[PDB]
Amino acid sequence: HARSTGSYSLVTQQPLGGKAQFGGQRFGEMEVWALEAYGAAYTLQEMLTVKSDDVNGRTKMYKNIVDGNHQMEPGMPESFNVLLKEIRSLGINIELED
Amino acid sequence: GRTTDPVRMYMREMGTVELLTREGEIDIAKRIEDGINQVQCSVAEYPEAITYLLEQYDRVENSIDPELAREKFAELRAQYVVTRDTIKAKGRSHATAQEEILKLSEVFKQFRLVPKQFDYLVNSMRVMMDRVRTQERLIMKLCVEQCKMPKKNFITLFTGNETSDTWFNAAIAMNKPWSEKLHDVSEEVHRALQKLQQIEEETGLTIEQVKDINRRMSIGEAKARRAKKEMVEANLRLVISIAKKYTNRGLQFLDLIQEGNIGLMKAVDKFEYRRGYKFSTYATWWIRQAITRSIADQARTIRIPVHMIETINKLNRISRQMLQEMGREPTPEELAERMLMPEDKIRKVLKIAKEPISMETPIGDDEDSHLGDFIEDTTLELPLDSATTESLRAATHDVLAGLTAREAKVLRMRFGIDMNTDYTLEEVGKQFDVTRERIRQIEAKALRKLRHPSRSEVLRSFLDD
Amino acid sequence: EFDAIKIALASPDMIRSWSFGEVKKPETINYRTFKPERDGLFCARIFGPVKDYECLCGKYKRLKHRGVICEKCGVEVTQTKVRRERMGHIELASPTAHIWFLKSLPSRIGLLLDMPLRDIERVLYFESYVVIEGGMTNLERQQILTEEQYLDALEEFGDEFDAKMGAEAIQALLKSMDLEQECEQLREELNETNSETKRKKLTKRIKLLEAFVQSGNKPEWMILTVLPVLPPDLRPLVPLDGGRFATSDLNDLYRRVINRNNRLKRLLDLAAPDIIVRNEKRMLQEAVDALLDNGRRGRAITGSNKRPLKSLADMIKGKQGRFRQNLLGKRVDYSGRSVITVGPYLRLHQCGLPKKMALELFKPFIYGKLELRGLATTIKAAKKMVEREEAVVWDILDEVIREHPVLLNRAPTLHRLGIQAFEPVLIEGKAIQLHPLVCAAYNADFDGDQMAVHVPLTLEAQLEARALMMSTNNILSPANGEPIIVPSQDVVLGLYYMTRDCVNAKGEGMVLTGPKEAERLYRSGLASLHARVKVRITEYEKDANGELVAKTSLKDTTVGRAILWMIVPKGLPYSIVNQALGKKAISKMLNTCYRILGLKPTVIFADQIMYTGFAYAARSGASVGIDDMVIPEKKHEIISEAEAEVAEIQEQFQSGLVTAGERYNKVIDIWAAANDRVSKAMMDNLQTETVINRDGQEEKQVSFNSIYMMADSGARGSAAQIRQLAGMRGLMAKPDGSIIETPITANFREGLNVLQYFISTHGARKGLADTALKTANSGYLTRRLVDVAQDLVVTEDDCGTHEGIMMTPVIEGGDVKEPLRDRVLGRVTAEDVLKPGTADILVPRNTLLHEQWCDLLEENSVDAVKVRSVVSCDTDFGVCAHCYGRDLARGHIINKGEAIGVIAAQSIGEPGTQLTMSSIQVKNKGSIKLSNVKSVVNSSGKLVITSRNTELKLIDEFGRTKESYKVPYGAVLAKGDGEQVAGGETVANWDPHTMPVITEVSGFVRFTDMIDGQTITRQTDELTGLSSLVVLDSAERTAGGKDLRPALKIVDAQGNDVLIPGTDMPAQYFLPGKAIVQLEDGVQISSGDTLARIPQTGGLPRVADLFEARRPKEPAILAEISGIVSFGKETKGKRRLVITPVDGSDPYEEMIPKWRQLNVFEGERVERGDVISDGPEAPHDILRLRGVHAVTRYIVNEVQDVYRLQGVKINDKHIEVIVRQMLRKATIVNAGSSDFLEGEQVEYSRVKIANRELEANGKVGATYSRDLLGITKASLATESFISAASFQETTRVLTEAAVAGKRDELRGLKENVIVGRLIPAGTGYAYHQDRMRRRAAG
DNA sequence: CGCCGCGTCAGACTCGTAGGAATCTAAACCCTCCCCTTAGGGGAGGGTCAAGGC
DNA sequence: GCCTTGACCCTCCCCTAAGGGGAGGGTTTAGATTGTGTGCAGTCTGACGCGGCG
Ligand code: 118
Ligand SMILES: [Mg+2]
Ligand SMILES: [Zn+2]
Ligand SMILES: [Zn+2]
Repeated sequence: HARSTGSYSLVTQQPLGGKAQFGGQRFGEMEVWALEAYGAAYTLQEMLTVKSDDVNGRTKMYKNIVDGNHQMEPGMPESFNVLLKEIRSLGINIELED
Repeated sequence: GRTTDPVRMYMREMGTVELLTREGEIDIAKRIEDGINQVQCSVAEYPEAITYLLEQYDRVENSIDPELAREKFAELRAQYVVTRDTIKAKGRSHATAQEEILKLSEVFKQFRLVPKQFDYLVNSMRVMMDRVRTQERLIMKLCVEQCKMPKKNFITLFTGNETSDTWFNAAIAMNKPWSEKLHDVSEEVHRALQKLQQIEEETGLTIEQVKDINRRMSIGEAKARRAKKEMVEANLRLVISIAKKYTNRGLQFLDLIQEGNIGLMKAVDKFEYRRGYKFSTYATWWIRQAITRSIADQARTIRIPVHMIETINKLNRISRQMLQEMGREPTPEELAERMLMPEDKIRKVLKIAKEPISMETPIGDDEDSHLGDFIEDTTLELPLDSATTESLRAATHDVLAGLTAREAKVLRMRFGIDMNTDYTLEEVGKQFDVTRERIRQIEAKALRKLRHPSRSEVLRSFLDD
Repeated sequence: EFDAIKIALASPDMIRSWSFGEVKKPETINYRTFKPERDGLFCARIFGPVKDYECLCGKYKRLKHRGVICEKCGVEVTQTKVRRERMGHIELASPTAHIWFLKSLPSRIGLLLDMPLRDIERVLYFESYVVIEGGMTNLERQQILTEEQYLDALEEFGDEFDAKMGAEAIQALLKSMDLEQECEQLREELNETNSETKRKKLTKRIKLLEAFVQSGNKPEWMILTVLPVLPPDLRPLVPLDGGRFATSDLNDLYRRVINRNNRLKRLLDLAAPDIIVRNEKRMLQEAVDALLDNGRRGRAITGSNKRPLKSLADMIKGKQGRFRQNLLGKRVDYSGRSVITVGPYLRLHQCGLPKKMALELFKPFIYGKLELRGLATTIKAAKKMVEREEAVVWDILDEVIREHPVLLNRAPTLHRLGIQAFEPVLIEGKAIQLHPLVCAAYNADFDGDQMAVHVPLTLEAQLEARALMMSTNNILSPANGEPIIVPSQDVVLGLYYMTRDCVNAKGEGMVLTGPKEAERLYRSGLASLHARVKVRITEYEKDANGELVAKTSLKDTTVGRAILWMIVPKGLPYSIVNQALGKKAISKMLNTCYRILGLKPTVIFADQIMYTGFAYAARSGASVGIDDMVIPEKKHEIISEAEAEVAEIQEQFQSGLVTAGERYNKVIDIWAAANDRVSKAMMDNLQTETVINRDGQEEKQVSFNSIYMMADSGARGSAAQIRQLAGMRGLMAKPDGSIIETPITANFREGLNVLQYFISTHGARKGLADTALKTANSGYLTRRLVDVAQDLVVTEDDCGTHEGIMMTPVIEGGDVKEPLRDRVLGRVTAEDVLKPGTADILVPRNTLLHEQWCDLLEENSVDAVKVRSVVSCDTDFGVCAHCYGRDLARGHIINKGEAIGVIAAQSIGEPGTQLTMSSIQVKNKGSIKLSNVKSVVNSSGKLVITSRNTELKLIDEFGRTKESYKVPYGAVLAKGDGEQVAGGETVANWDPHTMPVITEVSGFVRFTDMIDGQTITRQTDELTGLSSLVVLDSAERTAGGKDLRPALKIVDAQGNDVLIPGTDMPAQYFLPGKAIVQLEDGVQISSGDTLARIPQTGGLPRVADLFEARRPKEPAILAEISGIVSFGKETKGKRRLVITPVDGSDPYEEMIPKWRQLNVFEGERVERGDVISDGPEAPHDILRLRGVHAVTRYIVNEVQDVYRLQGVKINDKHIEVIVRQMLRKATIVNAGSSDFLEGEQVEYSRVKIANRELEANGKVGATYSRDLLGITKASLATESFISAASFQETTRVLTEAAVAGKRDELRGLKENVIVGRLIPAGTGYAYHQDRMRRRAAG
């Protein structure tokens, strides 16, 4: 099985999973450990934002690759915003300070 | 208390009351009835500022003779027009007035339970009584800011005298400097007191008789309320015994109980003991009505109207007996022939009776895979389509540069490219002061050139859609 | 951009300012036209439009008007994405309590009001009143009532007092109280009642009140009056294929709240009786509680399928919450997987990738490349070219993947060599091809495993995949510095078969010119590979300044070694190939090649070894047959000669000569002995049993048996398994642990019985079941270690300390288990050590001890070096590069910016699956040395010592300690000090069931200190007639007698207590109960006579208990301070003991049960730390009494005791990192103008950098103590709430951070992983540094 | 002060397949609003087809 | 080339006379009846912290 792009799930908007769904592969919790033991910071930042979960970056990256420009512009993932909403719904005031 | 269950906490606080006997409910209903008429008595001799029935009998103008409906209203007012002629004699509290207006009460006692008609006459003074109250609040929010003074001499003689401001002479009498420490503001006291004195003008009566008999009118409206309360509180086991046959139908037990209690509170308000029946026989109707109305309005995620609920229930009842009789489940043809409805409607009804599945439904051998994991977002655009859109925009921008600038501005205005809106011929010729027809001429020029094969095969590449 | 994250409580105005309108009814959507109903839960006027740039009615469209609000339907014309951002609210008709701040222990409401939880949970259910105002009455604030007492107070006092019921009462209490006045009145009224039991709770309440005062919150916001509503797209209602719908559970939980609040708003207008309004308020409270946290305050509300509904709190916490499932690991694009197989022709930097996988994973690259060459007009034609698989597509693919690395990964990823980068080679077929030398770091093999493939996209990711992760940079291990690419199974067998020798081989005796001629003779068929010949050989060396010098000779060798020598590179000696090679010799070859020459020659040499091993293993022809398993001919007689013995030991039981237990325990060993005899006969008949004859007659040599050859070379097998193939199987255990009596006397070549097979299945299933249920414990331990160690990074270059730790070999338990060389290689010297004379400097005193320095240390003999450590580093927020030492996978000083915590945790955790879960003799001759001693001469001409804690060492030729023991107290030393004794000589003699305690000086013994009726009996041995006043047990106790615990003392010719030389000492000691004393009265003794006597789990659990800092259940008792010991006031709960300084105060005395045998008598003088009893020591005591280095040394030695017992090699700074992380907290003793409290717990670095500034401009600092927390208690006590919340116990962490008003600065690795940023380690370290500089700019 | 009871928290990773989702009774009367019915009319707004004036 | 006429043409919405059919919403109903109920689930072990009683 192999996947270049495909369908994303409804709430979190990350790739689906499985071969019957044409899904991605889980980059789990203990693979991030190996990658930050090597010190490979850019590989990790692209595994988290523009390959999985960043909505504007993952479509900007495609049009950079087609034009022969291997560069990314990462933003904030979507599941972090989901988390902030579900914590605010408990009566707790959590926010990002600048 | 060693328990946290609210159903037990309810059934415990509910058991400290005793069930009534046939005489108890009758002599409770009797006082419910006579308090609400003591009130209607107390409303009688209030001044014309009330909405009194002078022409309510004419406002509206068991099938009673019209001559009977026109005449017996003439007894009460035939005595009333001559009775309250004595409103002047010896102040406002004359004894002939009390005697013959409680004789009007002797007349009034004939009547019994009625719609809000009676309500809208006592409201006649609500909109007028609390008014008086709030106005003497105004004076106070105009006195405490400037001077401090002991309230229980001032407001006591305020309650007592109400003749004129002469009672303020009872403030200097103790010879303490808080007497006239007030400066230049007492005319605001006189402002608000004088406006309530012209209210007294329109009422014609002093406050300490109106509020005096409102003290006893409030006795009836509370003595009916208390008896209604202890008529309700003695019958909660009836609600609990009825509401136990509606379980497992979309609501929980305490929800059904609290829906039945709102119906019991209406059965208590509509009862009539004279007809001779017990209370259970009349109350069960309202209790069941409240519970049934709340099951059909709540207890479904997507709400169905009541007529569709009854159609669904009837079709279920028919298919039950046809299944018992045939030994099989009937096809919609065999249901349409007996229900006597067009078969397309029987097909339409059968889709509306399904409740949504939970997104936490375990799908597999394990319980870590759920139904909501395999649900895909359908409103996203594929990146091949984004790239195609941008490439087509660039190709069009390049082909639109070959021909004239003024002759491309008209195409940009005509199809809305790079602009906030599309335009029409006359509003484009507005800025060109060109005729209705010349725009179409130059458009048939541009669209004729743009498909010449020297130009077209760059744009033709896209139309394979 | 942003720099921090805050958290607090939310006021009602804050919750109203997040929202876009109020939800008023439970309507979701219309049942015929599935459009959102107005004012319901999916309303399009509140939450936004359901299509892009369209109102609901259809009046407006088409993006001309973008900000207009339709007048018919109220929907504004905008994009539908906003249905993921907008919130709503619900106005409650009566206030309710937030369940988190009421029922998460300790409750914050009960802690703020100082009320029990029972009183509050009774007022909240309308079940009792509570007094809010006292007025002028006997009743006071927070007094609790019942209905009758409320009526009494009403009719007695009237209006003056105030009493309420329900959450309105509690809100009035929380709203009326004053915090500053209350905390200041807790301040000056604590010093009188600063007793500990009150001290803890008073300071806790003080810091809570102060937190509320400083944070800005208000205490009444813990009671809810407005409720927020989540956006609709995060709790969707969605159609499936078939018309069926699917929904979230929050909809079910919101509808109940809405339509129980509406009913209360109705009942408050009908003016119902209060018995009904109370029931409504209770139901509303229960519904809101089940919406927030479902199963916390009662029974869990379930759905129509009898499962509990999920709540807002179950979507955040747990193994399947947001944190661990969607933020710390994700699903990714551009990735695939497949089965793996072996390709033996590949280079070390190469993998084989199928064509179809590569065509799918590389599609946008191919589209762009196609439309750059003009081969396709638009991207949509490129798609169809690729989909048809034309011939030019396969030529574009070949130049796209040229110089594009690919990451391969196999699960579970136990350490960082589980992900590596390769260069792909396109193949046909569908399986991935892997190089045979990397299957050991992956733990992979080809019985069906599968692997995952990932593609880096950007330029920086490609640079990092080439420089950091490529498989040709990863030859060394990061746990120990050893090579990881060693050849395993057939390389070994081929190289071993080609470098063996044989007698009378064809072509023996010749003399050849070089290796080329030997090869040309072997290929031609004239010589053999095992033939003994003489060859001229040229070899190189380097002693010049980087140059090689050659020299030639004639050597005696075989053909095969001369053929192998053509592979070895220039600069290595011939003596490496002149052996018969095995796995150990090949690992030595690769390691010396790495030390002398470097990296690239090593990676070429490894490939050449692999190729030639495979080739010659193929040519050998090795096989396995049934006749290769040779059973010795004298097993059948060993078996009968054990069966006869077991019969004649049964018949000594049938006639009553032996017990049953001893009968069983004798049969056990008379079968074990016969098993050992059989196994050694078998192994000797197999190992050299070759009789090959020579030019005149026979002789012996090593065997060429196939099984022996693959066992002896180290390719596959061992002796313990040939024992089962050809010997006998042995003794089997029950599932209980008991051993069955009759063993298995058969082997696999002969076949078992039904019964032997049945009893052999028990142990098989036991092992198979232990494996699966041990892997979980190992994984959980690794996760806790990673969480405590994740934020530690090499920050600086040199801190500049002079502290350190003293490294010596470990010699206990027998011979030297760990030399000094294996414990200082790579470390940095702390002081200028000198070879055993004086001023033998080798050091600028900062010296990376590489191999040459270790050789210099070993040519002299030095056995102690002071080195540097991380547990003593002076840098705060990190370590320095010199305290850490060498990068164990690169071979040089560590680089600044390295993530050493994750490496430490992974290195300790990875091997955890292999863990299991009467007289002194002397071997060799040398001096004898004693320490911690105090001596006396004996009456029989021997040495005795009166020390308990002495040590006896053996000194070598040069003075390096080779063995060390300790003697028991009271033992008589057979020979004295300073002796050069040979082996086989005993030096001390002690009893195996007794130890004596001796007198001080020759004096006259008196029976004193004991009477008749005491704990003494007059029990005399009636047969032999010897008795002193013997001490008794507590079964023969006379309580009135123990007024003075008996002891027979020594007197002068004065009749009074004897002088002791040096001090005015009482010469005799009082001994605890049940003492054996038979010394005569009136028969006096000499100094040192027998006066009294003394009669008498490893694996993963132990490692977890050491890192968690458990307390033993029989902890030894140590001396708090130094002083003269004595028994105290004797309050008889259980015994009392005191010590007294010679100069200082002594208020310290405490409890000891009489079961705890004391080893310190009332005349002893003890120093700080020594034991008063025996038992396993407790690490908190070791940290309190002795310093930090003592607890460090104890922990690292007790951990390495478990790993070495199994053969696992882990370096020692990996444990020091964890020990440093367990020591981050300090506790204040005396503040002294330091802005700290007097028993608050602070971070150690805060105290340090505060005292460094107070002391700067001449002021008095603070004094503190160190603390020791376990790993999971120190993970949760860190100063960032996001790491702690994502580790464990999310509810407690979030409630405490909310009421405290904390913030987070995003300095660890996990904080930046959560929000998708560059971590502060590695190639991201510079970036953050620059950002930090702007923090100083603004 | 010390012991015991009781309540809360935790228990490895990555892949595969497998259709549909499970009881459950109100009935007569009134009202208002919305679209439907034949065979074409009427207008509003926006386009198209020849012909010349210059 | 650069504009002005006078004809023609199209689609979309609303309208006719006398009711018909349906969807979705309101209201009362008088022999008496007065405390749940599932043929529940209850089911693991170890460490730790705090309250309640001697
Ligand atoms: C099962 C059980 C009772 C009723 Sb009904 C009723 C129904 C039709 C005609 C007359 C009576 C009832 C009353 C109000 C609301 C809902 C249902 C009923 C009422 C009181 C006593 C006995 C039966 C219906 C089905
Ligand atoms: Mg395998
Ligand atoms: Zn609209
Ligand atoms: Zn340092």
